[PDB]
Amino acid sequence: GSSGSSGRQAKGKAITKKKYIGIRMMSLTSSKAKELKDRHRDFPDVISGAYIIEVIPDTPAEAGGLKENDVIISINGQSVVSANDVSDVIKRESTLNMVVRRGNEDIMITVIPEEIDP
Repeated sequence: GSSGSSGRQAKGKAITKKKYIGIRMMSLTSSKAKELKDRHRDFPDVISGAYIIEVIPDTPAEAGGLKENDVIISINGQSVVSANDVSDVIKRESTLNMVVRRGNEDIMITVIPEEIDP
């Protein structure tokens, strides 16, 4: 079930390259999270981070551990509070030491994002 229309990111111009791991996420809100839990018992005891809506297959993120309905609380030893922040570490650092909460504990997700042209 789609959420709506969102055709952001247009043909721009950059100098450096960007990494990719085939993953879709949406800006998590205090109101969205509070409802995500009550609506999804599977949801952890968190409400601040990057919410994964779908992880494209054949990607370094799908095999790493990042699964659908996930919430990143920290990456590379740095706590995140925005899906835009977790995406930065992808191009910032070569490795991706994410930490998502599964079941009732914290699990590390090592992903190797490849540097692709702009």
